[PDB]
Amino acid sequence: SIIRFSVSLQQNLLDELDNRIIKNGYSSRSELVRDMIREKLVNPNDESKIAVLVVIYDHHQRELNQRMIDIQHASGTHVLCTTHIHMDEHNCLETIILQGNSFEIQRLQLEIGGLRGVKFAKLTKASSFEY
Amino acid sequence: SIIRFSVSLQQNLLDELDNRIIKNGYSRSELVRDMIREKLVEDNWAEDESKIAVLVVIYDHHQRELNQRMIDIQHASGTHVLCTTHIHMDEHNCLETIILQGNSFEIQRLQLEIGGLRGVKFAKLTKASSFEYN
Amino acid sequence: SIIRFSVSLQQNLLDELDNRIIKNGYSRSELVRDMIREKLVEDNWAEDESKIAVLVVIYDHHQRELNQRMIDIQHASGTHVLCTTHIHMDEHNCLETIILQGNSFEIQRLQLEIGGLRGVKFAKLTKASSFEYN
Amino acid sequence: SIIRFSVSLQQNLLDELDNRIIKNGYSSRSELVRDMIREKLVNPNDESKIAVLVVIYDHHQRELNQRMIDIQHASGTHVLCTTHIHMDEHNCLETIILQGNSFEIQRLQLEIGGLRGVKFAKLTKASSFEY
Ligand code: NI
Ligand code: NI
Ligand code: NI
Ligand code: NI
Ligand code: NI
Ligand code: NI
Repeated sequence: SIIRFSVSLQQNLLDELDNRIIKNGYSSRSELVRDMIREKLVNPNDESKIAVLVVIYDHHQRELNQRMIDIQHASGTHVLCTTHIHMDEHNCLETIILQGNSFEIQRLQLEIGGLRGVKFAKLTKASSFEY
Repeated sequence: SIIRFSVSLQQNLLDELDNRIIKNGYSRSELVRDMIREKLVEDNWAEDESKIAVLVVIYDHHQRELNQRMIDIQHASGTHVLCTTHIHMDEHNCLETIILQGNSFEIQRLQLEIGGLRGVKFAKLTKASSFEYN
Repeated sequence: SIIRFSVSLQQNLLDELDNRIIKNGYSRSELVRDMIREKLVEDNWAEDESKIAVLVVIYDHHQRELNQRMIDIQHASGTHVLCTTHIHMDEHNCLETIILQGNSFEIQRLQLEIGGLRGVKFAKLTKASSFEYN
Repeated sequence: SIIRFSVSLQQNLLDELDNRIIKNGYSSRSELVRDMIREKLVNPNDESKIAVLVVIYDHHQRELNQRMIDIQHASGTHVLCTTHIHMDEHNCLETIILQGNSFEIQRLQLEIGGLRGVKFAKLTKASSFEY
């Protein structure tokens, strides 16, 4: 049977979801999101994997870089390298190359991802046996 | 502004959905957020135009002509490489993160072409859309 | 075109010069080449104008406000940061290579200012001049 | 007493030396170079040091990146990280962050520095006790 739950979205993502509802001919948020979920629905251990986090963050946010460096230092992952460029005057893009287990990597991602001024932290993992 | 809205779903699917919240570090609201972002970015990349992405490649530097080949592909693709970081992982494996600017076709093509080369063991693209950061 | 020319020198100084050829990996011609390049770059940086350099900094990330401080200094300097790479060396020490574009004053000032901060253990600039690469 | 030896310079460096002779009021190559040497003249061991090579190289030179990667891989130094950007359409700039002893580091520098298409390879070293 049919059940109704609540989702919370940041404005920028909501606006885009609303535009996609219109461009693609959906009738509601509920309907498109349902179709997305249904489509998605179609892991974690102690092994060391190499990973990459791609982080876009707000340039004007004070102390953000410091907070990221501290987290990287505090992490139980081994961060090999961080590289930063400016995309525009509002945004910087960073790649973090790191080694750790699935739990350590996921924690880093969510920690960085939840900081104010971080637009996203997207993860790429490669396990030994897939290279 | 985080905005609350409700979604309606069949219990059998809400149970499958809810089976993955903690597995993936998160509330239900957080896992669906990530699903939505992913699909909206895919959709954006499928349509209409200067995009940012990161290509992650793991490759064997012993393949004689591979790096120059990757460079030639990228030059002919029309994409701009903003920056590249390379880690010499071990005797064979190099990992690179290549920060790319261009049209979504050009960028996705560069990925496909590079992933097909002998010596390339891994090639995965991270896409970004301007609605995520403007 | 490598061009041969001769130089004249007092033996006591040619002996000191020649004492350092092998010590530094090189013929006499190679060690003097490097000396000349260095002085010519210094001279170029002293005069008259968009320059490229790399700043290398080793610093303690436990100094509370240091990274933001470095960022504020750099923003107020007028220099453009093209790219930054950071290595988390150990519990305290971070090494960064900061690729800079700007006037030689601005860039040299940024170095001096950063080298004076508590927590900064090392700050050394690599200068380039357009005669080296145009 | 006074002795006469030969130096060989790449054209771009010779041209610049000639311009400096004129701008600063020197009378000869021999005289300015002598004054440079005299000014300069006013080390290597097995300890691990952290170092950085800053390399500017010709973008159009084919197989150069490959040759650099191979050298970095073959080196007895531990190369932590390489980062590359384009300066212009003719030049790229790379930083190599590495650990090794003085002999290993110097060899890497000269190996990379002697490749066709490399405009320079400039070294920065920091020993443990100087940080
Ligand atoms: Ni290129
Ligand atoms: Ni490599
Ligand atoms: Ni190898
Ligand atoms: Ni900035
Ligand atoms: Ni650090
Ligand atoms: Ni620490």
